[PDB]
Amino acid sequence: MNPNCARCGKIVYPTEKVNCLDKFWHKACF
Ligand SMILES: [Zn+2]
Repeated sequence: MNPNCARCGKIVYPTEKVNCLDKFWHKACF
């Protein structure tokens, strides 16, 4: 039940918890 990127679709590992509004993305997916 891992957080998938709100843009690409892949799991956002705890390494790459991008801070948008309220959820998780990756670096280039911000
Ligand atoms: Zn992504």
